[PDB]
Amino acid sequence: GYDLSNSVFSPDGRNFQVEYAVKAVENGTTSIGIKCNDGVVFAVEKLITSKLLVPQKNVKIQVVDRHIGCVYSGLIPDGRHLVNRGREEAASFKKLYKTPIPIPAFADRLGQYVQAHTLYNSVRPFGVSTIFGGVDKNGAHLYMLEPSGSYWGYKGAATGKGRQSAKAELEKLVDHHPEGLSAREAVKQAAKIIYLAHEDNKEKDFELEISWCSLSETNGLHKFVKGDLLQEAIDFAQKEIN
Amino acid sequence: TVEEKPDVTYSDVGGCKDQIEKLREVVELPLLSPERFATLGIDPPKGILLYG
Amino acid sequence: VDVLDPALLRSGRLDRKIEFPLPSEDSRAQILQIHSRKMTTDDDINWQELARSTDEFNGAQLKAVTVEAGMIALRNGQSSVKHEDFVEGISEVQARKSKSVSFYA
Amino acid sequence: EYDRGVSTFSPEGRLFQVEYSLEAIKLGSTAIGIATKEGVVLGVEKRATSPLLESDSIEKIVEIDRHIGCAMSGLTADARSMIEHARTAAVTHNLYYDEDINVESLTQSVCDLALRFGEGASGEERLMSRPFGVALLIAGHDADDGYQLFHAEPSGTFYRYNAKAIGSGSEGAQAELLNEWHSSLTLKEAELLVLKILKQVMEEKLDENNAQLSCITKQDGFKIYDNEKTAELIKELKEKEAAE
Amino acid sequence: YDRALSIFSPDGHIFQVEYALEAVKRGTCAVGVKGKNCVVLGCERRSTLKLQDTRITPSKVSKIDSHVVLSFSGLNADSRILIEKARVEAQSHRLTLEDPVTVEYLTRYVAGVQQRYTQSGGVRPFGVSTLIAGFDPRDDEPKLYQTEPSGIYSSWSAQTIGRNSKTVREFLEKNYDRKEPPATVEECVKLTVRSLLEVVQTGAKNIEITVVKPDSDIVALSSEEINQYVTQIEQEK
Amino acid sequence: TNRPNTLDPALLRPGRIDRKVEFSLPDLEGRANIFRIHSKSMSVERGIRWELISRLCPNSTGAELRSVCTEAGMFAIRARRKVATEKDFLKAVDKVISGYKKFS
Amino acid sequence: ADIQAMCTEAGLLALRERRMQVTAEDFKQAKERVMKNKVEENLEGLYL
Amino acid sequence: GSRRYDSRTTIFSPEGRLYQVEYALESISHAGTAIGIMASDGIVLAAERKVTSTLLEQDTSTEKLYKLNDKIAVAVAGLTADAEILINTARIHAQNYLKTYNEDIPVEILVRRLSDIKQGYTQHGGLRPFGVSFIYAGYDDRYGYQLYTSNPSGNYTGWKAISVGANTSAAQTLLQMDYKDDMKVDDAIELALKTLSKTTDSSALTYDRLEFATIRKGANDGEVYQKIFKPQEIKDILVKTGIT
Amino acid sequence: GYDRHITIFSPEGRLYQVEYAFKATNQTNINSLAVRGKDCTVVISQKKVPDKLLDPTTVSYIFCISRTIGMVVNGPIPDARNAALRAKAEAAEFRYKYGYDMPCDVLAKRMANLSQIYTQRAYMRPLGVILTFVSVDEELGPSIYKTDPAGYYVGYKATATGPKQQEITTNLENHFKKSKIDHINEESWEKVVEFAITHMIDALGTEFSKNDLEVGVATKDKFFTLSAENIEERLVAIAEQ
Amino acid sequence: NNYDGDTVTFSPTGRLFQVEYALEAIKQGSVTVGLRSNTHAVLVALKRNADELSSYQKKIIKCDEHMGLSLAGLAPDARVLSNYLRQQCNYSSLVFNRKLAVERAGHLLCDKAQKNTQSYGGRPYGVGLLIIGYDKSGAHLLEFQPSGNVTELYGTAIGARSQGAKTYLERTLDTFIKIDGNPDELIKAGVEAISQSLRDESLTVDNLSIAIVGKDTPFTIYDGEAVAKYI
Repeated sequence: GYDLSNSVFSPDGRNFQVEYAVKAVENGTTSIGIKCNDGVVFAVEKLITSKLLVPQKNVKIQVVDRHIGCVYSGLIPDGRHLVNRGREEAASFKKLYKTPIPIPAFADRLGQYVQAHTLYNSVRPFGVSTIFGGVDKNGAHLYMLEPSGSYWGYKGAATGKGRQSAKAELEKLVDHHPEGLSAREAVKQAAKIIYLAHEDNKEKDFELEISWCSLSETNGLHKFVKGDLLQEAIDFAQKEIN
Repeated sequence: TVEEKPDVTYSDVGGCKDQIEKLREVVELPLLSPERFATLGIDPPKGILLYG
Repeated sequence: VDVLDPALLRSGRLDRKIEFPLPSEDSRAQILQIHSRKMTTDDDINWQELARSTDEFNGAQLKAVTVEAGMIALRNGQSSVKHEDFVEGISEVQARKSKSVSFYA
Repeated sequence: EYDRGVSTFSPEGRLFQVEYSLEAIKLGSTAIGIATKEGVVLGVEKRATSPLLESDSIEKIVEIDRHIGCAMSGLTADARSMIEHARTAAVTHNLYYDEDINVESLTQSVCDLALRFGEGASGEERLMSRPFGVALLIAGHDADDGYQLFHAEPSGTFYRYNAKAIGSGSEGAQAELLNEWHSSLTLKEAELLVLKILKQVMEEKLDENNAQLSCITKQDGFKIYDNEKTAELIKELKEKEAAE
Repeated sequence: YDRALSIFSPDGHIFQVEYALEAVKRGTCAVGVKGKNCVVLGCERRSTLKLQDTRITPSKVSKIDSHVVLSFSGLNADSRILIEKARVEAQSHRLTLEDPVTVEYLTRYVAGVQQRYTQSGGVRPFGVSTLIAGFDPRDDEPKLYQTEPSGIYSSWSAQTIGRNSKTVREFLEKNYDRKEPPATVEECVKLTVRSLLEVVQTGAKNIEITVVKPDSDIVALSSEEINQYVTQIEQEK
Repeated sequence: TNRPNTLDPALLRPGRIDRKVEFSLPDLEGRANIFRIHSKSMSVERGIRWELISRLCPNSTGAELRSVCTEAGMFAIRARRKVATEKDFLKAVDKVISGYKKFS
Repeated sequence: ADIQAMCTEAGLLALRERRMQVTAEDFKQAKERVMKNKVEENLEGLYL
Repeated sequence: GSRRYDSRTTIFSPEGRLYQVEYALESISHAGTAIGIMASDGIVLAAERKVTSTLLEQDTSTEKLYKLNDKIAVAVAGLTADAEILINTARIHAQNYLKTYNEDIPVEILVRRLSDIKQGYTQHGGLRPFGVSFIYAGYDDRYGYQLYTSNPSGNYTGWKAISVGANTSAAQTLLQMDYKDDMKVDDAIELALKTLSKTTDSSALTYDRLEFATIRKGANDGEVYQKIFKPQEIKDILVKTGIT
Repeated sequence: GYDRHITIFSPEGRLYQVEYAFKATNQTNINSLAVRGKDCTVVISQKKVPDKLLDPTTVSYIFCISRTIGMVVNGPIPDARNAALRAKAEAAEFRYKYGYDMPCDVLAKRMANLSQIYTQRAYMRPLGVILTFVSVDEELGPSIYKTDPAGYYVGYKATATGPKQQEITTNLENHFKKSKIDHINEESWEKVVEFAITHMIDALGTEFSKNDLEVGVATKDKFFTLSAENIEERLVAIAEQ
Repeated sequence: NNYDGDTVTFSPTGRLFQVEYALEAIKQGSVTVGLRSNTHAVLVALKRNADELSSYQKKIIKCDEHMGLSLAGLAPDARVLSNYLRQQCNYSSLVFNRKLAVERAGHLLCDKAQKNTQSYGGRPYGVGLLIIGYDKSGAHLLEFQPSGNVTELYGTAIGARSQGAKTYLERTLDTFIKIDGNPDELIKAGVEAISQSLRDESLTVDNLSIAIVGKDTPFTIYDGEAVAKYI
């Protein structure tokens, strides 16, 4: 059998329940993370399911500390629980060691938490991937955390339905700039590959959200991209795909 | 085994059941008025499986 | 095929391994129309409208709506099947026919 | 299948163990409760199983407080837990506020208790693995809405009624009630009404060793009618059924 | 632990309560008949077996209070737990309220022990039903109650539980009147001997009789006393 | 068909079968009604409650209700009455339930 | 059925012994034989 | 999760009967014979081991005979492993009684306490009960010598002569014919050995596979001396009674 | 029934749940080679990164559990992290209560004991990672202790781990057969790195790069790792051997 | 049946089926339609009686004098959630001297449901809440699914025949948002909205239950003849 729980195991190395949980994330919203020189620029495809909706009033981007963007896909309640947990961890680090939590340190703690639920059958595994990064004292970093409890450094990452389109152009983005690119320019490139990853979601319509934490613009604080800058990104992406 | 229009009504059947009104819909409705089926372009039903 | 042993599934057993997903929103509308094409077809009905309200419906589920729309039409004593009837036909295949109150109202 | 869990659904969409509990009220002997605005009368079928039974110290009529009465039908082992909590609740309000508790407020408190099944659900202290199997007809009088009669489910839901019967004869009793209830029924015209409807669903002879009456009046409080008075009224039914 | 050993059934029941009642059916027969001046609990003993010393072997009737006796049918392991909790409770009533417990209070208390484990998970109910009988202080009214593992209790004029309870009960319909209990203590005692002599039989060896008379007078009638009563009934019949 | 799990798929395909219906075990009030037809034909008590016998029964088919009426007839003959009461039907339901539940 | 057997087994015993009479004592031996393999000790498995 | 791998181990059957207790009685029938005989001057406990070997040291073993307190020892018939827990519980309980009343524990009290633990395990926790049967030899002032058997359900029954474990039926039937109330400890020693020679668990009964212990009031001043006989003191008595 | 779904014994007496743990550590396809020098212990391990969009610097499997004791992990990286966290916590604790840092031997034994407890519990899944602990202790010299998911560990002259580790064993066996001692007689730690790389190429047939290697060296009283620049010096130094 | 009886599992499709089952409580449940402008929020619920003797069940619960929630699924579940919001509203008053923002209170409610969906022996909460209120960012209308997810709209519906109500609101959408300072119009349009949720259930003044909260209006439930100002 070996698929009833998550501490059944198989000779095949599979754990089933966890692999199943990734399917929720793979049918989640498109979300990207671009490692830039000065920071990171996150962008997330926000589906517009109806005209009844209030635009830019529902977010999947919650800030952790004042300098860590976190944007996630899969089951929204479950991911909001994981981010809720990591707001406590950031507060705990700040209490004990009197510093805003470093991005590699933050990744370590979250990985432990997600590990715990795949080691016990009396609690349910998580089924979300979060993409989080920011600017700390060791530089800018970018991490994506799998619901398995695995993370790595990333020069680009993506998740959701339109991850195929995004990743393919992120390869080209690192081939445009093998010496890395500005956070400011990466706004317009984040727009472009959400638009191309909306060709996997072209039975649907979308709202473009972009958020950044970069030293150059926002001074190492995580803020949202809005107003004329946001509209410039939209206009950029529009002409490229035309 | 074969009979010929035996005298039984809904009065003599104890209760009215949903399964009786599904029989009415197969049997009576196309016999009485195959007209309405035709104008609609729905096929008239003539097949019923009774199980219980 | 996840149940089934993967030895039987390999190349030359079976070559191409082809998934059949549910119909999507737009696909639902095409499957509804052909069912409706069989009966009287009218400008009242919009198949897209019916496709957006149905959710997670395959041709077997979609077919039950269409036929069922034409029995309300039959009882009403209509000669042309109207849009509303299809809309009413959706809710009988669903989990409700319930207007009950006990503890789940 | 869908009841092996301690709180599980159900391809219908509503909890399964709760559903069985509602269909276990029917197992209990009939409890009728007729509310007028002149008082609320509660009648119950006690059940006699033997003439060796002592049935006059057995009743399904229970005092919650002076101004609130209750009649229980279903499995009455479950109602033992609920009646104790109800009595405590009523007392708590007069401890804390020196005031009489509303009939609605009391019912709601007993509904809160009724949801306590599951052994991993919610934040509350769980102390059941399965829902209660008993339904109550909490009658009462408050001065804010007059006389009130509530029907409390083992679900933890409640409806205000003007007349509700539960138990074995629930369906045949309630068939009559829909037509025969109106607001110009006085306390005594309600009282004879209880016995007429109870006679139809009575599986024995109608008598006072298998039926018990009780009122809840503002003026005299919760009074359980003695078997002498209960017997008298029963004989006065058989006269008026021969006046037809 | 909290994993259900009591769970609601689609029949509106719990399976284990139904099972519990069959466990009491297989138990030994206890009869209760109350006079106008006594309660009498006579019970079937399994003292037929040889090489047994009955002095040190548990009795089937245990006093919980000075004027409250308890008899039981079903498992003998389960029953002792109820008898111990009941006694502790009885002395608590004397501590905080004064006076010994009423019979009715003890009836409710044993019922509440059964009740708790019926509703909660991780626990099964007991398979034991009791006949709790006695007097209240400054009362000459005999009290005869029956509690059952369901968590329900009922008063009775006469009652019988255990094996062939239907047979004894049927006998009591003609040999006991609701209107008229046995007038004397002795006729009540001989009626309980007479009921036991149906199923139990086999001398006064397996027949026990405990009489409680008003306000804490408990006497147990030895086999010799019972033998005399048996012989009189036999001869008369 | 008793069980529709004993019928061939060639037969099951459309045109042969255009409606499918499961017959339901009749409700308690619905048994009062099935009983009523048999009881009107039988010389019985006037003012009988049909609904009293149906309360006492659990879900039983209409064929059972037909047998119960014959059965009550028998017990009525034994006492030397040819006019039955609610009483002969209390008996009749007890016989059937204990009898059939155990086996078939 | 088993009453029928016990009565016959009791003639067999008394014929064995060569004694015309059939005792009460005799009958007990016949009860023993019929009941023999009906034994149940899970009766006091539940009760004790 | 947790409920997945549980099968509801301790529950009634439709007969009313506890699965684990029924199973437990089977495993005590595996374990060797232990016999207790109550004389009018003592109690003889005699047990045949369920293990014997020429490499097994049985000359320091006291694997069936264990003293709970100075006047109460047990013989064991069942799982030795399971029994060990109850044996040290008994020692604690007897010492606790001595601490609080400064009086030696009666035999009735000690047996009842152990019995409650066994019942408790099937009542709650899902725990297996202890699959052992003990024969308690005990002296007390009030009832004199008292003999008791306990079963794995958690119930105790008095006796004059009794056997548990293997060959309970065979041992019992021999005891019924031979037992008398005029027997002394001397007579009871001879009876016990003869019964074990007819209920032997192989094809031989030997001193080295015999554990033997008495409790005798033949110690001076009415005092009771528990003597657990060594296998070579058993050997002396083996030639005395003419087994060899 | 559940004799393969939880950690209870089977009629075979063999725990199938435990066996499955060892059948998941070789599915990450990372090989390791660990050799004891005359003054050092060197461990090199694979670091195959096949993506442009994964940062290779952060892809690692050598975690420093003490300042003197490295740990190299063969098997899944969630379980690696948990075992690293636990090991670090214990090593710190040992300093705190015994007044000196935890030995390699005892740190191995402590994780070994926790692994047994995780296969004692029937709702707890063991951490499916093979942990190699390299150090130079002052009371045990250059040391390797390798713990496994069951809770078994032993010391080693040299050891390898991974699917292709049998090939590595052949090289090591010849080396210590000829030398006739339990370590490499080389007094420069850099040249023990060079040797290790040579036998990795011999065993697996694979030509390595600096971004396919990751090197950890425990010298006396310190643990460091080589960066890819330093590993490139070693790869150039193979040509100079 | 291995993922449909347990709450602690996945589910080869990445689901939990217990949550889908909990969403069928909404289908079979009663209907409520909410619509807001920017200055007023409105909940119009269709009450349903059991029978003539029976009362009608209030489907709107007053949670605060600026907040209210309405049920459309499991009634016992609503009594857990209603108390929890009140507790947190008083916490906001105590600690921050502040009304509890509607946006914040949705996120708290979300995670409260989540941790019982994680735990074994737990349940998803089958009640669907529509939660209105008036805070410092204007009118808000939240829809609470059995999932726990909160979404913000200018008009929504949950319950039986929600689709007809949403069609009505999508047409009149830019009318009602640009009517402000006139609660009456919004209320009348909500009666008409829930007239598309009928299927010969009719509308009377003992089936109609309206509640609003405004800028200058507290949470107030209109019923009886106070809904006969709109019928």
